[PDB]
Amino acid sequence: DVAGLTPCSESKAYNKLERKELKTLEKRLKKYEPGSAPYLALQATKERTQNRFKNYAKAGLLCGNDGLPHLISDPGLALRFNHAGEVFIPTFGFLYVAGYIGHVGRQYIIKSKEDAKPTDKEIILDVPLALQLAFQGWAWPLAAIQELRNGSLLEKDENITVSPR
Amino acid sequence: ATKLFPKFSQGLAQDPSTRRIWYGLATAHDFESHDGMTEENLYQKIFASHFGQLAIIFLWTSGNLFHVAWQGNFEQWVTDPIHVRPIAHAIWDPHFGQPAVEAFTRGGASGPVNIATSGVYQWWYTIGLRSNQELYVSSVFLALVSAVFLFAGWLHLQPNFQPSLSWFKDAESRLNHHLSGLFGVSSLAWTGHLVHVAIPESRGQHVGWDNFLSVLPHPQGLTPFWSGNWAAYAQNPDTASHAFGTADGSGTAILTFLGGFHPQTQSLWLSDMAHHHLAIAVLFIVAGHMYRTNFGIGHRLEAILEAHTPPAGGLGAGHKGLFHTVNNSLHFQLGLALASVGTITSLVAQHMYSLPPYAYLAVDFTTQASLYTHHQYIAGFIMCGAFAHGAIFFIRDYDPEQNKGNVLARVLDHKEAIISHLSWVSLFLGFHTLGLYVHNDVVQAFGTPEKQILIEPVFAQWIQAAQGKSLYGFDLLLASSSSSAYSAGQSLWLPGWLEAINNNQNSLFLTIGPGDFLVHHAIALGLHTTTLILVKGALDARGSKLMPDKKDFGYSFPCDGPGRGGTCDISAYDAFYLAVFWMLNTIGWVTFYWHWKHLTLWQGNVSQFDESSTYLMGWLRDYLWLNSSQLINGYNPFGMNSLSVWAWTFLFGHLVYATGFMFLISWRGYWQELIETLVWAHEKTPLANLVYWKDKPVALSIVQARLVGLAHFSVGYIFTYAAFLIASTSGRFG
Amino acid sequence: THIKPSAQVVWPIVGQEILNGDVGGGFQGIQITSGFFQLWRASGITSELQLYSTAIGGLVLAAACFFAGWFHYHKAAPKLEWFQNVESMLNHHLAGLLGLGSLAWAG
Amino acid sequence: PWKQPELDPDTPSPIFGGSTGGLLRKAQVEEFYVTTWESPKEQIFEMPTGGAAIMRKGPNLLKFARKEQCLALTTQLRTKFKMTPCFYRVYADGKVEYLHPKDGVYPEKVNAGRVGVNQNMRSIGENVDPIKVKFTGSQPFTI
Amino acid sequence: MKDFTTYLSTAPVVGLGWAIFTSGLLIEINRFFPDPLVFSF
Amino acid sequence: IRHRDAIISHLNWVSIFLGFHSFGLYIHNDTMSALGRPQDMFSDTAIQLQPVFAQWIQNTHFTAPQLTAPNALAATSLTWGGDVVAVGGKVAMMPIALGTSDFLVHH
Amino acid sequence: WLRDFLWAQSSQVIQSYGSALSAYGLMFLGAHFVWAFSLMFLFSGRGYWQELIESIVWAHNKLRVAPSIQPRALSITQGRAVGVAHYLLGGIATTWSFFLARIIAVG
Ligand code: CLA
Ligand code: CLA
Ligand code: CLA
Ligand code: CLA
Ligand code: CLA
Ligand code: CLA
Ligand SMILES: CC1=C(C/C=C(\C)CCC[C@H](C)CCC[C@H](C)CCCC(C)C)C(=O)c2ccccc2C1=O
Repeated sequence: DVAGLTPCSESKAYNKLERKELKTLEKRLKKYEPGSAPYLALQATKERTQNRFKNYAKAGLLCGNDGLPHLISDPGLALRFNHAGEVFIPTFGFLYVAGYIGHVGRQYIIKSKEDAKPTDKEIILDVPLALQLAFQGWAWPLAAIQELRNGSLLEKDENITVSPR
Repeated sequence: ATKLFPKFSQGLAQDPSTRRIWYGLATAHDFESHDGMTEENLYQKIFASHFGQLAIIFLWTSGNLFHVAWQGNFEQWVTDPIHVRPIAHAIWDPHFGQPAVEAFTRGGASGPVNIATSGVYQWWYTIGLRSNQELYVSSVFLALVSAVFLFAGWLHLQPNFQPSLSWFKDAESRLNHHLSGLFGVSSLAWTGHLVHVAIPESRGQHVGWDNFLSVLPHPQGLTPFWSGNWAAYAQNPDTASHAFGTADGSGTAILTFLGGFHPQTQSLWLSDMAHHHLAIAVLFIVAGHMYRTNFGIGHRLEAILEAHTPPAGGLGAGHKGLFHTVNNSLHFQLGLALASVGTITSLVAQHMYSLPPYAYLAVDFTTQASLYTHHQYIAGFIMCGAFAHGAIFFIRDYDPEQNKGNVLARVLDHKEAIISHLSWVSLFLGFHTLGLYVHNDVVQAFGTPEKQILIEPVFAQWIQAAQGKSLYGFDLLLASSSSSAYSAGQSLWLPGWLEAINNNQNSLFLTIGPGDFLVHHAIALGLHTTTLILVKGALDARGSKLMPDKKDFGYSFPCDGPGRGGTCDISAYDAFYLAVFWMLNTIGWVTFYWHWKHLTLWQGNVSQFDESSTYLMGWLRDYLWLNSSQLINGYNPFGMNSLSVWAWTFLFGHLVYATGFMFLISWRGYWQELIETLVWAHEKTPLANLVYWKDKPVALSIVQARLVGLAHFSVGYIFTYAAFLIASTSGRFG
Repeated sequence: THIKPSAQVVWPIVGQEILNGDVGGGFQGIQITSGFFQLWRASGITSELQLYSTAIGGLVLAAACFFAGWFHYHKAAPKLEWFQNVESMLNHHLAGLLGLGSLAWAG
Repeated sequence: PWKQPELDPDTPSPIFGGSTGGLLRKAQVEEFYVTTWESPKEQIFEMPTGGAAIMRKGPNLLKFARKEQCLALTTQLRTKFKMTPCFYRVYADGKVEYLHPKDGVYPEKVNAGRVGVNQNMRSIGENVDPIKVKFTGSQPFTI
Repeated sequence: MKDFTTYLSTAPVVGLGWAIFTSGLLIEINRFFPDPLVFSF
Repeated sequence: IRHRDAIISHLNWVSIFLGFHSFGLYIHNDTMSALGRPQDMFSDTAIQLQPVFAQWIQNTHFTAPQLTAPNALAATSLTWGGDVVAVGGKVAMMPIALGTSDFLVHH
Repeated sequence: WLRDFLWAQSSQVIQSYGSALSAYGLMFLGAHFVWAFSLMFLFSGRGYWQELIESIVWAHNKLRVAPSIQPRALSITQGRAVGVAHYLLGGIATTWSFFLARIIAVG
C-alpha cells in the first residue's frame, strides 16, 4: 500500500483491463470455427493473457488508479515490502552480465595488444581465444577488484595521451 | 574598399563584398576585437550600452502600460477578473477583412484587439493599480525614467565624466552597494509600497498620491515597530471569505506568514508578500556591509580567495589567483552572471505556476502557460550564453601562469575525465529512457498495456510527503503530528501550507506518476547532454588533440580545412550552436510536459495524462494531435474563428523552421557557384548590366551559415510552440 | 472483394501475434499491399502447387545465375572486345531480351 | 630568371571558340591574369574556365580572371606535357607584374637567392596566450 | 579451409553469429517463459 | 560545358520564377484565407486558374475512340471521362476532374 | 494540407494501437526517430565529434581498454552520406507507415 498504490490482486482497474482484453480476444475468437489454426492461435493468446494477468498478481505488484502495475524503486523500501526483485535484483543481474562483457573485452584487448599488428587481431577475431575468455569470465568481479588492488586495472596518467591545455 | 560602415574594424572596411555588411552587423558589439581601442574605452562603452539596454527595457514596459491603458479593458477586468479576457493592444491592419475584424472584436471592444497573455493585468491588479489614469501616469513616468537613463548613457560617456578603469574594478564597493542599495533598500521601498497601497487596495481602500500621507497603513501606527511589538502587525489577517476588490471579510494586517493561497483568488497573500520583501530587504542590507570599502572594516575578496585553499593538497593551490582572473576577464563575470540569472529565471518559472503571486492568475490558464514557456526558454538561452561566454573567457583572457595549480588549472587538467563522465551519464540516460519509452510504446501497441515498465517516482513522492502531501501515505515530516517539523510552527504556516498542498486543483506539488518520472528523467538527460556539449566546447576551447592552437584562432572560426581527416565545427562557437539545438529540445520537452500535465489538470482528466504520458504515441496523439484541432481550424474554407492568427503564426513557425533547415543542411560551395553563375548572368545581359553592385555578392560564411540557420531554427521553434500553446489553451478555456 | 490479401504470418513470441489480423477467409496475417495476389490471378495461378513450383524454379534459376556469375568471372571471363560489341548487345536485347520475352508472355 | 621575360600581347591565342567562364567585368576594372607558354607541337588541352582548347605550335597566350586558374593551367601543362609556362598580372592601368617563376626556377626549388619571410623561429605551440597580447593589435602568431 | 576459417574469424561473421545466438536465446526464453516482468521464481 | 554557366543561370531563374508563382500563390491563399477574404483566393470559386490545356487534352482523349481511334470500343482509360466502373460496391475507376488546386500542385 | 490531409488523416496511424495496424504506427514513430536522428549528421561537423572521441579515448586509456584500431569520427563526406541516408529512410518510412495505415483502416 506504499506510494498510495493498491496491490494488483485487490485492485479494481486491473480487473477492468483484464476483462477488456479477454473481451476483445473473445470477440476476435468468435469469428473463426473452433477446429481452425487461427482459433488455436487466439486461444493460446487468451491463455497467455490470463496467465500473465495471474502471474502479475500474487507477486507483490502494485498499481495506481489505472490497473497498470508500478515498480517500487528505492531499495530498503523494496526490501521491506517484498519488491526487491522488481528493480533491485534485475540491476544486480544486469551489472553481473555487463561486467562479464566488459571484463571479457578488456581481457581480449590486453591479450591481443601483445602480438605484432594488434589491429589485425582486432578486425579478424581469434575465435578460440574469444571463446576461452568467454568461458573464463564467470568470476569477473573478483578478478576486476584484484587488478584494482594490484594496480594493473588503472594506467598512470604519465603514460596516457593528454590533450593540450 | 575602406568603407565607412565598419568604423570599428579597418579590416572589415576593406572588404569588397556583401559579407562586410553581415560581419559589420554581427561584430557590432564585440568591442574587444575592435581595432585601436583600450580597456578603459571598452568599459565606458559597456557602461553606455548598459544604460541603453536599461532605457530600452523601461521604454518597453512603459509601452506595455500605455497600450494597456489605451485600447484596453483594465477597468472592466478589474470589475470582473474571471469572465472578460484581458486586452493587449488594438489591431489596425489595412490588409484585414470584414470577417477578420468581426472575429477579432473580443472583450467588449470597439475594434480588433489582441487577448493579453503576458499577465500584466493580474500583476497590476495585485500591486494596486485600478484605473487607466494610473497606468497612463505610470507609462509617462517610465518614459521619463528611460529619458534620464538616456541622459546617463550620454553623460557618463562624455569626456571629463568617463569613469576610470579601476572604478569599474572596485569589486568590493560595487558588491556592497548593489547588495545594500540595488537589492536591499529597493526591496524595502517595494514592501513599503505594498503595505501602503496594495494591501489597502486589496482591502477596498483607495490609496493614491492625492490621499497619501493621510491614510495609516496599520491602526497601531508605527509604535509596534519602535517598541519591538512586531506581532501587532500579524494580528488581524484577512479571512478566507474575503473579496479582493472590496472590504468584505477584511482585516488589519500588513505583515504576516499566512501560508498557502488566498481562497477567493488562488494567489499568495499580499501581507505575506510584503513580509517576504521586508525580510529580504533587511537581510540584503545586513549582507551589504561585508566587503572592504574605503572605511577600516570589511572583507577583501582577494584575501578570502587566497585563504580558502584546502590543506593536504585537496584542491592544489586552491582558489588563489582567482580574484585577478574574475576582475580582468569580463567574460568570466558575464558567464557567472548569465548562469545565475538563468538559474533564477528557471526558479521563477518553476515557482510561479505552483505558487501564483498575482490575483486571478491561476484561473488564467493561457497566461500561466505563456509565462512559464517564456521564462523557461529565456533561461535556457541565457544558460547557453553563460557557457558560451565561459568558453570565450577560456579562449581570450586566461593566463595559466597567473592561476597556476588552482581550481581552474585543475579542471583544465582533468577536463577529459569530466567530459567522459558527462558523456557516460548522457549516454546512459538517453539509452535507457528511449529503451523504456520504446518498450512502453510497443507494449501498448500489442493491446496489453500492463507489460509496460512503470517505475513509481518514490523519491520525489517521499519528498512531497515530507513537505505535507498526505496522498502518497508515509509517516514523514509535515504529515504526522508527532514529527518535530510539524510541531515547530504548527500555528504559523502549516494550517495554510497543508491546505494548499493537499488540494489537487492548484498546481502546488501536483500528483506525479510513472510518466512524470520518465519525463523528468528525460529532462535530466537533456540537461546533462546540453551540459556535456557546452563543457566540451568550453574546456577544449583553447586547445585539443585535433587542434592544439585553438586559442590562436579565436572563438568563432569555421574550420581548419579537410586536412587531418576533417575539422569542421571544431570551435567552441560551433559547440554552442549545437547546444542551442539541444537546449531547444530540452525546453521543448519541459514545456510539453508542463503543457500536457496542466491541460489534463484543467480539464479534470488527470488520469488521461497518467495513463497516456507513459508511451510516446500518447504524447503524439493525446497532446500534439488532440489539442491541435482548434489551432488548425483558426481559418479554413468553412470560415474563421478567433484563432486564425495562431494558425497563421503556427504555419509561419513551421516555415521558418524549414528555412533554418535550408541554411543548415547546405554549407557554402553550391551557393558560391550559384552566385558566380548569377553574377555572369547579370553581367552578360542587356538592359540590366547598366546598374551594377558596389559590393560583390558572395555566399554567406560557414560561421554565418550556422548563425543564420540557428536563428531561423530558434525563431520557428519559438513561434510554432507559442502558437500551439496559446491556441490550445485559449480555444477551450478563458 | 471481401478477403484482404495477406501473405506474411508472424510468430507469436512477445505479443506480436496481434499483427496477424483477421484478413478473412479463415486466415490470420499481415495485409500485404504488393498486389501479388492480383498478379497471380492475372497469370492464371489457381492453387498453391503452382506457387510452390514457381518458387522452386525461381530458386533453381537464382542458383544458375550465381553459378553463371562465378563461371563468367573465374572460369570463362569475357574480353573487352566482347563487351564493346554494342551493336550486338542492342540487337540481342531488342530481339531476345524484350521481343522474345514479350512474345513468350503473350503466348 | 636570368632575365625576366616581358608580356607580349601580340602572341597568338590557342584555338578555341567562345568562352563563358572567361573574363568578367573585373578584367576591365581590376587586375586580370595572362598565362603564356611555348608549345613545341599542336596539341589539345583542357582549360580551367570551360571545355577544351587546342594550343598552337609556338607562343600561346591565354587570359583568366583569377590567379588560381592560371596556376591550375600551369600545373596541368607541367604535369601533362612538362611545358613550364608563366603568367603575368595586368592591372587596369596596364601595369604588368611577374608572378609565378620569381627566380625563374619554380618555387619547388631553392636557387639560394630567395629570402625567407613570414617565418617564426619558434616551434608551433610555443606562441603566447591571447591574454598576453590584448588591446595591442598583434596576434600571437604574428610575433 | 583455414582461409575459410579466417573468413569466419572476421568481425562481421562473428558479430552475426553472436547476434543469432543472443537473439535465439532471448526469443526461446521469452517463448518458454511467456511475458516475464517480475522476478519471481 | 562551354555554356554551362548560361544553362545553370537560366535554370536558376526558371526555378525561382516557378517557386514564386506556385508557393507564393499558396501563401497568398493562406493569408487571404486568414484575412477573411475568400473572394481574393486563387481557388475554384474566387479566381479560376483552371488547367485549360489539361482539360482540353482530357476531352480529346475521351473522344479518342470516337473519331481518331475508331477501332477502339471505348476510351483507353476512364480518367478522361465517361461512366464510373465499380467492383464490389467500391469505386474501381471514375473520371478525375482537374481544378485550380490541381493546377497549383502540378506547377 | 495540414488539417484536411495530414490531420484529418493519420488518425488511424495514432489509433492503430491494440490492432493489427499498430506496427505501422510503431514504424511511424520509429520513422520520426530516424528522421530526427539524421539531423546531427546533417548538422554539426567532424572536429567536435573527433574531440569527444578523444575524450572517450582518454577514458578507455585510463582503464587500459583503448582499442588498437584508433577510433575516429566519420568523414565529412561520410557524415553527409549517413545523414542523407537516415533522413531519407525516416521520411520514406514515415510516409509508408502513414499511407498504409490510413489506406488499410478506412480503405
Ligand atoms: C531525436 C534525435 C536525436 C537523437 C536520438 C540523438 C542521440 C544522440 N546524440 Mg544527438 N543531436 C540531434 C538529434 C538527436 N541525437 C540533433 C538534431 C542535434 C543538433 C545538431 C544533436 C546534437 C548532438 C551533440 C552536439 C551531441 C549529441 C549526442 C548524442 C548522444 C546523446 C547520448 C544519449 O542520449 O544516449 C544515446 C541515446 C540514443 C537514443 C542514441 C540512439 C541509440 C538507439 C538506442 C539505437 C541503438 C541501435 C539499436 C539497437 C538498433 C540497431 C540496428 C540499427 C543500427 C539498424 C546520442 C548518440 C552527444 C554524444 O555524442 O553523446 C556522447 C553530443 O555530444 N547530439
Ligand atoms: C568491451 C570493450 C569496452 C570496454 C571495457 C569499454 C569501457 C568503457 N567505455 Mg567504451 N565503447 C566500446 C567498448 C568498450 N568500452 C565500443 C566498442 C564502443 C563503440 C560503440 C564504445 C563507445 C564508448 C562511448 C561513446 C563511451 C564509452 C564509455 C566507456 C566507459 C563507461 C562504461 C560503459 O559501459 O560505457 C558504455 C559503453 C558502451 C555503450 C559501448 C558498448 C559497445 C558494444 C555494445 C560493446 C562491445 C563489446 C565488445 C565487442 C566485446 C569484445 C569481446 C571480445 C572477446 C570479442 C568505460 C571506460 C563512456 C565513457 O567515456 O565513460 C567514462 C562513453 O562516453 N565507450
Ligand atoms: C548579458 C548579456 C550579454 C552580453 C553583454 C553579451 C555580449 C557579447 N557577446 Mg554574448 N551571448 C548572450 C548574452 C550576452 N552577450 C546570450 C544570451 C547568448 C546566447 C544566445 C550569447 C552568445 C554569444 C556568442 C556565441 C558570442 C557572443 C559574443 C558576444 C560579443 C559580441 C556582441 C556584439 O557587439 O555584437 C552584436 C551582435 C549582434 C548584433 C548579433 C545579434 C543577432 C541576433 C541573434 C538576431 C536576433 C534574432 C532574430 C533574427 C530577431 C528577429 C526575430 C524575428 C521573429 C523578427 C559581446 C562581448 C560573440 C563574441 O564574444 O565574439 C567572439 C560570440 O561569438 N555571445
Ligand atoms: C547603492 C548604490 C547603487 C545602486 C542603487 C546602483 C544601481 C545600479 N547600478 Mg551600480 N554601482 C554602484 C552603486 C549603485 N548602483 C557603485 C558604488 C559602483 C562602483 C563601484 C557601481 C558600479 C556599477 C557598474 C559598473 C554598473 C552598475 C549598474 C547598475 C544597475 C544594475 C542593473 C539594474 O538596474 O538592476 C536590475 C536588477 C535588479 C533591480 C535586481 C536583480 C534581479 C534579481 C533576480 C531579483 C529580482 C527581483 C524580483 C524577483 C523581480 C521583480 C521584477 C518583476 C516583478 C517584473 C543599477 C541601476 C550597471 C548599469 O550601468 O546598469 C545596467 C553597470 O554596468 N553599477
Ligand atoms: C537474345 C539474347 C540475349 C538475352 C536474352 C540476354 C539477356 C540478358 N543479358 Mg545479355 N547479351 C547478349 C545476349 C543476350 N542477353 C549478347 C549477345 C551480349 C554481348 C554483346 C550480351 C551482353 C550483356 C551484358 C554485358 C550484360 C547483359 C545482361 C543481360 C541481362 C539483363 C537484365 C535483365 O533484363 O534481366 C532479365 C532477367 C531474366 C529474364 C532472368 C533469367 C535470365 C536467364 C538466366 C538468361 C537467359 C538468356 C541467356 C542470354 C541465354 C544464353 C546463356 C546460355 C549460354 C546459358 C539479361 C539476363 C546484363 C547482365 O549481366 O545481367 C546478369 C549485363 O550487364 N548482356
Ligand atoms: C521548405 C523549406 C525550404 C524552403 C522554402 C527553401 C527555399 C529556398 N531554397 Mg532551399 N533547401 C532546403 C529547404 C528549403 N529551402 C533544404 C533543407 C535544403 C537542403 C537539401 C535545400 C536545398 C536547396 C538547393 C540545393 C537549392 C535551394 C534553393 C532554394 C530557393 C528555392 C527557389 C525558389 O523559387 O524560392 C523562392 C522563395 C521561396 C519559396 C521562399 C518563400 C517565399 C515566400 C512566398 C515569400 C514571398 C516574398 C515575401 C512576400 C517578401 C517578404 C517581405 C519582407 C522582407 C518584409 C529558396 C531560396 C535553390 C536556389 O538557390 O534557387 C533556385 C537551390 O538551388 N535550396
Ligand atoms: C554523431 C556524429 C558522429 C559520431 C559518430 C560516429 C563516429 C559513428 C558511430 C557509429 C557506431 C559505432 C555504429 C554502431 C552503433 C552500435 C554500437 C551498434 C548497435 C549495437 C546494438 C545491436 C547492441 C560523427 O563522426 C560525424 C561526422 C560527420 C558529420 C556528423 C557526425 C555526427 O553527427
